[PDB]
Amino acid sequence: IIPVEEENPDFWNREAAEALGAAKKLQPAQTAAKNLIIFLGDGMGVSTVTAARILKGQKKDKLGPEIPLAMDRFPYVALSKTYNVDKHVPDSGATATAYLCGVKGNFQTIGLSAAARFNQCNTTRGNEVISVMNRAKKAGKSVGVVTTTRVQHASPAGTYAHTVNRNWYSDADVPASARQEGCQDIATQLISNMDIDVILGGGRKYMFRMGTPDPEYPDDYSQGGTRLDGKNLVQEWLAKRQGARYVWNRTELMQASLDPSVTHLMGLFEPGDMKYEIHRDSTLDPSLMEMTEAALRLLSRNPRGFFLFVEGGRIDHGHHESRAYRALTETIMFDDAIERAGQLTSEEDTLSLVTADHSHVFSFGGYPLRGSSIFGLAPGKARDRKAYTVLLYGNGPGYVLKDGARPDVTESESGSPEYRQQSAVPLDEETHAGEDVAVFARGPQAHLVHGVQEQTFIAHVMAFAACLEPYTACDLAPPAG
Amino acid sequence: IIPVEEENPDFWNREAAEALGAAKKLQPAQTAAKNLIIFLGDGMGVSTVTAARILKGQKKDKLGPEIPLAMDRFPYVALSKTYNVDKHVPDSGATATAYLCGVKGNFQTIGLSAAARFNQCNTTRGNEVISVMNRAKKAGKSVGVVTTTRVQHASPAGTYAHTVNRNWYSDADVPASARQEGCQDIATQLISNMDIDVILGGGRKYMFRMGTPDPEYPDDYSQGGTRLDGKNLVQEWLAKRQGARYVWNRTELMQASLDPSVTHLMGLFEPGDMKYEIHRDSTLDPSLMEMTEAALRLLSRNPRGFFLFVEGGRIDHGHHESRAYRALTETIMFDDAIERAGQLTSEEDTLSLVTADHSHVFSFGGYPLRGSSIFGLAPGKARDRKAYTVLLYGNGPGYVLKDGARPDVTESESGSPEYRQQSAVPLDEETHAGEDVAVFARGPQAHLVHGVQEQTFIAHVMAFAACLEPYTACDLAPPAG
Ligand SMILES: *[C@@H]1O[C@H](CO)[C@@H](O[C@@H]2O[C@H](CO)[C@@H](O)[C@H](O)[C@H]2NC(C)=O)[C@H](O)[C@H]1NC(C)=O
Ligand SMILES: *[C@@H]1O[C@H](CO)[C@@H](O[C@@H]2O[C@H](CO)[C@@H](O)[C@H](O)[C@H]2NC(C)=O)[C@H](O)[C@H]1NC(C)=O
Ligand SMILES: *[C@@H]1O[C@H](CO)[C@@H](O[C@@H]2O[C@H](CO)[C@@H](O)[C@H](O)[C@H]2NC(C)=O)[C@H](O)[C@H]1NC(C)=O
Ligand SMILES: *[C@@H]1O[C@H](CO)[C@@H](O[C@@H]2O[C@H](CO)[C@@H](O)[C@H](O)[C@H]2NC(C)=O)[C@H](O)[C@H]1NC(C)=O
Ligand SMILES: N[C@@H](Cc1ccccc1)C(=O)O
Ligand SMILES: N[C@@H](Cc1ccccc1)C(=O)O
Ligand SMILES: N[C@@H](Cc1ccccc1)C(=O)O
Ligand SMILES: N[C@@H](Cc1ccccc1)C(=O)O
Ligand SMILES: [Ca+2]
Ligand SMILES: [Ca+2]
Ligand SMILES: [Mg+2]
Ligand SMILES: [Mg+2]
Ligand SMILES: [Zn+2]
Ligand SMILES: [Zn+2]
Ligand SMILES: [Zn+2]
Ligand SMILES: [Zn+2]
Repeated sequence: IIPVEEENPDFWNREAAEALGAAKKLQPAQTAAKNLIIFLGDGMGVSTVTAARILKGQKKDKLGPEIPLAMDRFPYVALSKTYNVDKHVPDSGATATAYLCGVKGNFQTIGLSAAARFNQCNTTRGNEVISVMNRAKKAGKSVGVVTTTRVQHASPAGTYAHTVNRNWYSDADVPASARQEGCQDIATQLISNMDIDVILGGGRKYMFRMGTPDPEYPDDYSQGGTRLDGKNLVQEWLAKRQGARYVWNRTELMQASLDPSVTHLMGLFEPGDMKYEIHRDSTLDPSLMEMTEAALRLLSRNPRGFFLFVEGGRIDHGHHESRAYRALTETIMFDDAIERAGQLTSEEDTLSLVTADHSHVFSFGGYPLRGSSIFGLAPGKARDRKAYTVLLYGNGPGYVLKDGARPDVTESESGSPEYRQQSAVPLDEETHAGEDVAVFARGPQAHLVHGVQEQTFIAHVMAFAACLEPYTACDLAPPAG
Repeated sequence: IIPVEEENPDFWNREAAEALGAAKKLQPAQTAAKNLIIFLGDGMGVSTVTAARILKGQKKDKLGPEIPLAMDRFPYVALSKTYNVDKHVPDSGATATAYLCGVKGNFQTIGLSAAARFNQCNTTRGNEVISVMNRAKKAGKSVGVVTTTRVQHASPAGTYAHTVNRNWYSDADVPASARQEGCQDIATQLISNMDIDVILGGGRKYMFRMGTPDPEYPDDYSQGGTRLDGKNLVQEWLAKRQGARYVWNRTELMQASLDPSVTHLMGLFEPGDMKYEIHRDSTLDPSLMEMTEAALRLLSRNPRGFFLFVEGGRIDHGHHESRAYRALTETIMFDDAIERAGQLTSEEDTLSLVTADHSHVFSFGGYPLRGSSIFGLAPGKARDRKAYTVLLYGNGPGYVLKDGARPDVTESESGSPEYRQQSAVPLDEETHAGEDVAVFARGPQAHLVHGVQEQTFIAHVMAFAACLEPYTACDLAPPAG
């Protein structure tokens, strides 16, 4: 459909005049960032952003593409080059090293320079690269890690961990030789490497000894503790800190976040990754936005400021399943968390960056009409006389042949939360994609986020803005009130 | 392969430190743009840019992704929302209206507000929106249109034409009713709507009466004149202007561009679109870079400045064929033209924008090793036990079933200039994609290109920078020397 107001050139001329006015008003800060937030949309490439924008727009009863996401309102944009040192199409671990530690690494390692080698424990030491979050903590800031994945998953692990193998969630995953060589599982590193004030996400199971029933699924043994060393890492973490609280459900999280005596909060809401938002039990589990707010309640108390990592972690997972419905709904929730954080913080003293670790082979094509559902069929039949969807994947588990032929698809099928968009090539999991991703920035020194940059720039501009190592001689004035 | 220098964190820290230094040195101009250049990569979405960067890097014997394209060096980047008023996934005509005239339009129309309707001549009048190029000419600037497509193709036509049907190249294409209603074919509009100092690209055939042999293919009747009105539009254009020259080959173009007495130059190098660079006859046909230089030689003479449109027009065509080899080699040539223009102009007085009209359902995935060919196979077999390529398309003519199965592919096959990457859905032509495209900007007022903008912003920032209508009260100082 053609919106009538848009048929008039004045509509476009006014909008552009306003955009020019806003552009002209942008001025760089001469002051440091008190607070740092990185919002990481895992797998949230440019095609994901646009498709999510359209979906979000339509959920708000608009046509879609004209409605800004919260991230779209950020004044500064750059393109970020995501290649890992060893692979053009990266993984989450080595990209986390880039955007969290400011150094590129090798595929499937975390918090290590590219001198380290995947799954070779004996290449670890000397190659640890320290995250901006770690540097923020050393400088006296409170720090928080919030994600819809396991808190031991590759992205959040980038803020605290150093490992040659992102798969080493608990000691059960670490080969005996690596255990003897002292390569700690990620769950251990979570509680041991550094003090983290707020830890929120999934990954209960890695914290408890094998045979420990999960509190939420005591009748599903597969959800229980994984640990072989008999340690209760939650208990160990709590014992180290007065005012520390552990929560496994939403209501306790709420309670803890409002409690002045709670100085450290660990909230682990599922045994593994958290449920997709569309599957979330809102009585038991906090949304990403809620976890973000909980974190900010505690982190904001520190007069020295905070560093916060917030991950839309299952955007990535939706794309891997080639279920764009899941990828895009996760993206919207992620954008909602960005919006919520912007309400709770000031751009006068908070540098906020939104980015992705990398993209996916997700495309938005055909020639759909304005206002049509992002999950709909492209107008017109394909050359095999069957329908096709506007959303497609280059590869992944949506590839199907029924009776030797590409299956037809209906609008009813294509719109289902379980629908897998078709691909060119069958794979159990759709792949990441290697094209540049966006960086959106606002707050002190956000104007430094510009042009086309290496992904490592994300970490460096954040360290610079808050005058953290290696930029303690940042030459910035104190954060604005 | 892992480049040794990149294994050291210092490599990344130094690079980022330098990037921060460069970012900090950026300062907005207080002065106007004397010259305006828009480089339009037709179909050149973010995945195209990255894949082209890698290819270009490797052509220069580097690993690929670490080597900047000329466009990558532009300091200011924004995301541009490409939706047409009536379609989420746009065409070249209505996007041209946006980035050339600053108003969004309906799919397959050119230079018209969205009050007009595709293929309805009687909805034209009153809906004409004037291009920045036209406004530049009114302000006394010289103006140039350079493209590897027909100069009457949708993108270049955006600079001068107003039509409800981009397919109306010559009067032969215009239905009798539209001809009677005075809807001029694009070739006519090219010579009649406005004075254009330099016109370079394809589209000879639309200028000459049916039965006129093409000068380059006199023995191929299909390449001859198309016109039904008996007009020689080249002769008409020449007759209107003293110092006007028409050329149909490279050597005459060279000659004309160096000739002080040549004030107007029309160079039409093929009957229709120009050959892909990989097929170009370098004795008969100028590359895009050469056409760009020729144009700049003439345009730069005017003390009031110039507006120049330069299009990498067949990037788009390569993707439609699902021949990434063609899309990417066109992209490199386009980037070479950008580089060449930057050598011949000063960013002190020239605002240059590089953008795309829209993207394609082109993806770069699998998990290829650093330094591997962009046209190679993804490591590892697909679920059907056959190989697949790192480059894929969501849809398009690369979809194949041999003996009811997806064909296997070899590196030799996949690397061929004729190879069509596989897709999920067979279509005669692969489709455009609707995700945001990049805008790169440098020169006076380039800092205004930021954040996420409507595609119309491109036209408006250019008009603003050169103090053209509607921004004659730009309040900028005269262009810097
Ligand atoms: C990391 O450990 C591996 C042990 O697997 C070492 O690899 C061995 O190196 C020796 C000498 O080069 C070879 O003869 C063995 O065959 C290798 N073992 C295996 C099973 O791969 C490697 O040297 C160690 N790296 C470091 C940095 O100490
Ligand atoms: C959220 O977690 C809290 C803390 O574990 C749960 O509270 C416990 O619930 C059991 C069963 O009702 C009681 O016997 C304990 O006394 C409670 N402990 C505390 C500290 O209150 C609470 O039930 C959980 N919420 C849900 C919906 O399961
Ligand atoms: C453009 O021309 C078309 C002629 O095709 C006009 O459409 C006609 O309008 C009348 C009255 O609405 C209908 O009864 C006819 O059936 C239409 N003709 C056809 C064949 O479509 C249209 O009105 C014109 N638009 C403008 C702006 O004048
Ligand atoms: C490029 O175009 C020029 C101009 O049309 C061609 O020059 C003509 O060539 C014919 C055949 O040799 C001569 O008889 C004419 O005298 C030439 N005209 C002029 C004005 O020089 C030239 O041949 C073309 N180049 C190529 C390679 O075809
Ligand atoms: N990122 C995906 C799968 C993956 C495999 C290999 C490398 C990178 C990613 C996941 O963990 O859900
Ligand atoms: N923003 C959250 C607040 C919250 C914080 C902590 C736990 C739960 C909820 C909400 O909408 O509910
Ligand atoms: N842009 C393509 C095909 C196309 C068809 C319909 C709409 C837009 C584009 C071309 O002209 O080569
Ligand atoms: N840059 C062009 C110069 C040129 C201008 C005009 C015509 C032909 C060539 C070249 O490399 O040849
Ligand atoms: Ca739960
Ligand atoms: Ca030729
Ligand atoms: Mg992640
Ligand atoms: Mg074009
Ligand atoms: Zn990821
Ligand atoms: Zn992933
Ligand atoms: Zn196009
Ligand atoms: Zn096209």
